[PDB]
Amino acid sequence: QFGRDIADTTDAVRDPQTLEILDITPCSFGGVSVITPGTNTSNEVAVL
Amino acid sequence: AYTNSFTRGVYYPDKVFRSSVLHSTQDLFLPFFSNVTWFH
Amino acid sequence: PDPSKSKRSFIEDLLFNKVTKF
Ligand SMILES: *[C@@H]1O[C@H](CO)[C@@H](O)[C@H](O)[C@H]1NC(C)=O
Ligand SMILES: *[C@@H]1O[C@H](CO)[C@@H](O)[C@H](O)[C@H]1NC(C)=O
Ligand SMILES: *[C@@H]1O[C@H](CO)[C@@H](O)[C@H](O)[C@H]1NC(C)=O
Repeated sequence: QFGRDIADTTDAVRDPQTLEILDITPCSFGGVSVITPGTNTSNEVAVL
Repeated sequence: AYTNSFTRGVYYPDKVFRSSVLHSTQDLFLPFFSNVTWFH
Repeated sequence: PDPSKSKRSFIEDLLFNKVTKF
């Protein structure tokens, strides 16, 4: 029915209505880091 | 009569695909090198 | 360092080849 990763998380499935095999990549996520000069210098910032 | 099973009698234990991995599972299996009554 | 190569030396490359979530 379904595939699992090395850590036993779900990784792929058959579609219940068609025997084609589809993978499940996690949706994109990550930290937001604010690169800033000191607020004594400027109120400009850049975001990583 | 009797015979050695060797390493036989493994089967896919669940409806799950896995690849490039070593997975440890507890189930009914033919224990390795077990005596297997032989008939004809 | 070897300039033809990642500009590591020869031994400094063997040291890399000898060594090896969402
Ligand atoms: C299931 O029904 C759909 C129509 O809703 C059809 O397209 C699909 O091929 C059917 N699948 C099977 C394997 O019966
Ligand atoms: C920056 O900080 C110093 C004290 O460290 C202060 O005297 C100065 O007025 C500050 N300048 C601005 C533009 O905030
Ligand atoms: C199988 O049975 C025979 C006796 O019939 C015994 O000598 C032998 O050790 C047994 N083999 C195993 C693997 O237990």
